[PDB]
Amino acid sequence: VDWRFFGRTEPKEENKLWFSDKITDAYNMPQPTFDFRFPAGRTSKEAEDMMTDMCVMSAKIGGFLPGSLPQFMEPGLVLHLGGTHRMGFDEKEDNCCVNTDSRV
Amino acid sequence: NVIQGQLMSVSVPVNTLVVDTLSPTSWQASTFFVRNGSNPEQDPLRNLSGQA
Amino acid sequence: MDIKYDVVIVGSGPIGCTYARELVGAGYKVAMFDIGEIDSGLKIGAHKKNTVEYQKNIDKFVNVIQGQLMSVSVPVNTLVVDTLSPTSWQASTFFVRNGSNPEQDPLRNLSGQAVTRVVGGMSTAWTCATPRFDREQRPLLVKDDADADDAEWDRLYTKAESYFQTGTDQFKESIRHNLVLNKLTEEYKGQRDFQQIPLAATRRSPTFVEWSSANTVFDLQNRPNTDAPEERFNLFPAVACERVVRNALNSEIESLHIHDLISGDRFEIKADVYVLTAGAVHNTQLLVNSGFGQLGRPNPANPPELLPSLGSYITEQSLVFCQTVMSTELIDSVKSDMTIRGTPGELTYSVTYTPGASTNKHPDWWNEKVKNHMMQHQEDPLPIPFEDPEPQVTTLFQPSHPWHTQIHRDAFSYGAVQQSIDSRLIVDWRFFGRTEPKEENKLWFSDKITDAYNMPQPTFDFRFPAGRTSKEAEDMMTDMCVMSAKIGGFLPGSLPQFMEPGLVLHLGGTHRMGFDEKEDNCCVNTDSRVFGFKNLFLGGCGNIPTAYGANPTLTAMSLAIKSCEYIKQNFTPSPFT
Amino acid sequence: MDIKYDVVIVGSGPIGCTYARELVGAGYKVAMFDIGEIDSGLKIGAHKKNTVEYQKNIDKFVNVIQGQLMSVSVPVNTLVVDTLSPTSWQASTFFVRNGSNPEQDPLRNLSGQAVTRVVGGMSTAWTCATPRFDREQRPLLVKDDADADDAEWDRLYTKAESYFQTGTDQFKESIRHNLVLNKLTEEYKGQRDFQQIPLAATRRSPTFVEWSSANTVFDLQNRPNTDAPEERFNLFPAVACERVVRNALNSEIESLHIHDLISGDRFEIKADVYVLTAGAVHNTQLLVNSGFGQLGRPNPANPPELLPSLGSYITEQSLVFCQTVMSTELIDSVKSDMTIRGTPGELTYSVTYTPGASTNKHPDWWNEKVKNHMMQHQEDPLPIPFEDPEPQVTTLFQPSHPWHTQIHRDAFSYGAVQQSIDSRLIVDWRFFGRTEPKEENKLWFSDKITDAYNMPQPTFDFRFPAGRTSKEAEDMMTDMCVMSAKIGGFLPGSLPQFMEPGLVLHLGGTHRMGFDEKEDNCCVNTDSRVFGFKNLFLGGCGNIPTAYGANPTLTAMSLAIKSCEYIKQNFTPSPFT
Ligand SMILES: Cc1cc2nc3c(=O)[nH]c(=O)nc-3n(C[C@H](O)[C@H](O)[C@H](O)COP(=O)(O)OP(=O)(O)OC[C@H]3O[C@@H](n4cnc5c(N)ncnc54)[C@H](O)[C@@H]3O)c2cc1C
Ligand SMILES: Cc1cc2nc3c(=O)[nH]c(=O)nc-3n(C[C@H](O)[C@H](O)[C@H](O)COP(=O)(O)OP(=O)(O)OC[C@H]3O[C@@H](n4cnc5c(N)ncnc54)[C@H](O)[C@@H]3O)c2cc1C
Ligand SMILES: OC[C@H]1O[C@@H](O)[C@H](F)[C@@H](O)[C@@H]1O
Ligand SMILES: OC[C@H]1O[C@@H](O)[C@H](F)[C@@H](O)[C@@H]1O
Ligand SMILES: OC[C@H]1O[C@@H](O)[C@H](F)[C@@H](O)[C@@H]1O
Repeated sequence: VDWRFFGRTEPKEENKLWFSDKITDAYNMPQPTFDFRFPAGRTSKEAEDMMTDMCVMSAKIGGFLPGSLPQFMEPGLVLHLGGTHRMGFDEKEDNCCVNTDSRV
Repeated sequence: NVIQGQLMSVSVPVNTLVVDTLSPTSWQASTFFVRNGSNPEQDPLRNLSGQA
Repeated sequence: MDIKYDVVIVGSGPIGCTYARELVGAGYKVAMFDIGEIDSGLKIGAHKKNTVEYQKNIDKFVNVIQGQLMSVSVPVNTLVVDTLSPTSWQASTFFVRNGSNPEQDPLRNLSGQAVTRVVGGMSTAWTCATPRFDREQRPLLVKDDADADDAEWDRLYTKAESYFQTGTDQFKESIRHNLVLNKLTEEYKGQRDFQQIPLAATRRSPTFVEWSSANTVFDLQNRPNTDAPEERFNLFPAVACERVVRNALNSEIESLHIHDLISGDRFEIKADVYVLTAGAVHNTQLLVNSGFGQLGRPNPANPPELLPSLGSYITEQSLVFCQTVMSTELIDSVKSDMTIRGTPGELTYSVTYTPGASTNKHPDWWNEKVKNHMMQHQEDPLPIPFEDPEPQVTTLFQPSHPWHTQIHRDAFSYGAVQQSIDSRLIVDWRFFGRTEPKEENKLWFSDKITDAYNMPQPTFDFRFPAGRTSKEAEDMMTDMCVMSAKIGGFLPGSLPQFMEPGLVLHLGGTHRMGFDEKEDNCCVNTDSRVFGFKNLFLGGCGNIPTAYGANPTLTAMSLAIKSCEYIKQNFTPSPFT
Repeated sequence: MDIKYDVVIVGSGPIGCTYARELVGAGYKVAMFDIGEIDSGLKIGAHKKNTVEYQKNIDKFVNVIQGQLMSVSVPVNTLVVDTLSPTSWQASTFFVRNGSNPEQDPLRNLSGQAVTRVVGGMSTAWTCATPRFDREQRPLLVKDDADADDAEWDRLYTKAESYFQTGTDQFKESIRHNLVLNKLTEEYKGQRDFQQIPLAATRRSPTFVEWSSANTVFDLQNRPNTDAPEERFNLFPAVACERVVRNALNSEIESLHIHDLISGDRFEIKADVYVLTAGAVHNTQLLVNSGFGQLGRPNPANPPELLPSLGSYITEQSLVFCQTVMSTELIDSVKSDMTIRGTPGELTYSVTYTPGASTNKHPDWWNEKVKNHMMQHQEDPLPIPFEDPEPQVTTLFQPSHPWHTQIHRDAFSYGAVQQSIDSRLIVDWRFFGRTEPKEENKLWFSDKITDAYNMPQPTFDFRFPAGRTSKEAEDMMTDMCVMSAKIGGFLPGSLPQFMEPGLVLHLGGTHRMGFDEKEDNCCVNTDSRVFGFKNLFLGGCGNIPTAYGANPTLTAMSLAIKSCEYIKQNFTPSPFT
């Protein structure tokens, strides 16, 4: 049986996806560049509590399969990226790019 | 394999792995230069390396 | 080499040395044979980790361990190599090669079980953890009287602790030790107690710990000598002991048959008292080779005439392991009492504290080390001193957490990627389970295959017993996962895992103790005397008949001390001539 | 411990032991210091492979080797670990961690270089191959007189060979050795000669070889003693020699500064004659720490006052490696002479040979071994006896194949899948290239970073020179692929490959010899005396100034012998009062 637990990550202004003004990608578009770390505080404590939860809960079904021991996956492997063009009610107050009808 | 075959990494930092068992005749780098589509903007310690 | 001694001891490990210390000290004329050789420097049988080089390069010591551990039973290899050149010679079958044991069922093995053959035995490389067993783990020495059983154990353990130089204070001022200790104390307040692992060791300076060994128990120097002019002892390395010779009545041992490995000659040695301390595996091998028990695949249709419990009820502990990288919170806590002003490398960088202030979370000795490290190494991003010793923390076995624990650092071979992580961050976690003795779990010896010393090949038939053993092993894994997350997350490459069976090397019960041979299914009595034989004694973890999770050597030494009390009351040392 | 000797020697490896053997024997009062400790049993500085246990479990010896090899220069680690828990403390930069050397360019390293600190030095673990250099590889000891040069090198090598007990006969009756040696002799008939590797070793029994070491050269016991009542010698282990003190005129050494690692005491030792034999790396370190050469990153705009060539022109050999799995054709050839009646295991099975017949491809000693093996082990599918010794074959360096070669078995750690292949089938191949001395190839010492003993941290700036060295190294790889294929295909897991630079441990040239300091860009003369200094000598492969492929230790020892002749002719022993 596979176990995958997914943690939520607090939106922080310093976590960014930006694009190079020199380097380009395979389609000649500005090369994407991340500046990301899991925020300290809640996101991090909950990630490690989630790991422990997986360890505890999985043991009710059976022990770990050698070669697939409990581990955090490489950042972004999960492909659940959000917030890159985020929604809110007020551009300034809610630090956002689109409104609730998703219009820029 | 199908999944892997279509997931193209978003940002791969410059590679700094040392290969020091090339034959003496092979051409060899004096620096870790921008090679193989890697992104020199990317700090390898602040990446989403698994993003594709 | 004389032909006749008062006492012969097979094996120069810490248990053989306990018998030596006690019997040499009482005036007996003693010889000790070891199949292995002197190679620990001028201190014979001493701990190999005590060189200045290994105390400066502690991770290299893993190689010393691996270099002297030889696998007990390796099943026939069935790995397929199908990329040989067409010209190379290729097998049509998986035949017996490379010393593999075709008796061995690969799914019922202790594949990690291994033995050492060097003077000092495994004590030249061991980790030195010597906890006492509580009652739950401990064999009875006195029946129907728990207070007297308690008192007898206390007396024997106290003496064994003096022989090993056990203490709990050699790491008392390590920052990392106290950081983990204090955190776990707080997290489990009112639920579990934490302390230093009792270690057989003496600190000689801030960067040097003299680890104890066989040598600490008995220095293994031939006697008489200048410091012991009245004592008699001879050590004979590179002598494989092969058989103790039974009289026809099975009531006495008549001699010991040896094979001098250097001359290649075989001889007999006579003694009044024969003590076997060759370890849990080779004691059993020697006995089986001498006609005790049953040679060959065990067969209930044909139960052995002598010691039918020999090589049955064997126990080996389950062991789970991981490493962690210290949490940001804990690391930050290390410098919580500091006032930090300016920036590193600049003239105005200032790290100070107030010695003695009530609000300080740490003692002055800790703060001063932290201040000095941060001021003298402004380029380093960690507040822990470079030379800060290892943590050595434990919460001892209890009914609500029936496993032994070690939260510590021992020598380790880190992969290149792991070496990317500063070692000051890394903590090892090892939790040890107890294993119920079960008649079906067996160490037996082949009647056909022999080992590298031409002796019957050891073969295991082992699985962790269903029921309590298995349940607690899995619960133990969970507990390690929960407890370790309080200190930091897992180090990639050292994720929580069970270790290969027997890698832990805490094998017991192979020649087990009890009050009554039949009723307690055992091979020796509480004096360690083999049932029916006046003059044959067994020492070592093989005597231990219980399910235990704590490290067993200190308990085995305690039984050896008790055995020696019996010997001293029942045999007379020859006159000194 | 006096503080006045006739001769002090730094280092107890085989080269220091050569100075000791010569000078103790000639009547000088000798002290030797070694930063490491005694750890080969009662024979001080003896080969650690000479225990019965290692010769029964030879592949375990790899751990002994690894356990005492400490990497000289490890660059800062930039491996990314991005699967830590979010709670774990994490670096923003690849900071200087874990004893790494921030001076070290990771792309201009000898990452494989290592040192050993034990009494006996690397000779407690070495492979014992001692070939002579031919002229093309050898430094000149006599100018403009080829025959006189040859005679001098003959006399020195013959003496060195006696000290090491070098022989070419210890494997003469191995079936595997002869199988490979005869095949390669045939294949290269008229083209190359093959022979046994010259080995410093004496066979004691069909299953035991006593490998030579420092102890062979000089037993390292304190003198006077019963067997040497007129000799004077003291060995002091665990003493870090740190500097030799120059007089103001730079014409004489005045003392040796030491640091006793056990007491912590720091003294000055006085002698008539100072000999440095701490190895190619640590001789250079000691010299640089004493004010010779230049400390810190090479700056050719500030050339050093003393020994400007010190630490330049370093040479390390290219090493290529594979293993092979013996061909079907060769294995079948082993039993070429046998008549095989019937079926293995079945009742009438016979393997027989006619002794001394003339169609027989093999000698009677071979056929008899093969016969008894096939008859006694009918379940085994190979004709080679189980206890048959390793192959030990070489074709020595020549202009047309200017590499040293060893086609043999030394201790190896086989992967699980490799252990699937029967070891009787496996042969190691190691071919060793010669490297041109080039001024830009350097060993230098940091003026800021220090090693584990608080000495200036060694840093390499090395690449294999373009031109002949690189072309030959690649030619050499091809040659190994071509020749190995005559014996069998590559063992998966041990495919042809260049080893990490410096792993070979044949570093030379660090304090190189020549006739004239300036013209020959060297540090010592042919008496191994440091230019300008009356009483300081260096010994070791650091003296060798040439490009050589063969293993260098016998050549270094020959140079040390010559050096001692100068000493005997120039310094008078103290009266033994
Ligand atoms: C890496 C490691 C770490 C360990 N850590 C701990 C720990 O922290 N705490 C703990 O309690 N225990 C630990 N141990 C286990 C502990 O070392 C053993 O329990 C202890 O050494 C047993 O002592 P012994 O005298 O019975 O047997 P050994 O130490 O095994 O000695 C047996 C001796 O008999 C000799 N011998 C074998 N066959 C023959 C023969 N036929 N003829 C003559 N002589 C023979 C052997 O050479 C050996 O010297 C560790 C072991 C290892 C290797
Ligand atoms: C596994 C291996 C296999 C090898 N096989 C071969 C082979 O087959 N043939 C061959 O020719 N060579 C071989 N060698 C290389 C050979 O062992 C060395 O060439 C030889 O040992 C060098 O001799 P030495 O006396 O100059 O230096 P070493 O043997 O290096 O001894 C130098 C000594 O100085 C001591 N020392 C270091 N620093 C200090 C200090 N500051 N103060 C006091 N003492 C110090 C060290 O402890 C050491 O004992 C092998 C080496 C290795 C390790
Ligand atoms: O590998 C990460 C993925 O694995 C699956 O189990 C999920 F359903 C996904 O949401 C996710 O993209
Ligand atoms: O590798 C298993 C070993 O590891 C240590 O940490 C222990 F203290 C031992 O008692 C044990 O034998
Ligand atoms: O691993 C490198 C070593 O391997 C052996 O085969 C050699 F004989 C040595 O000269 C050498 O130092």
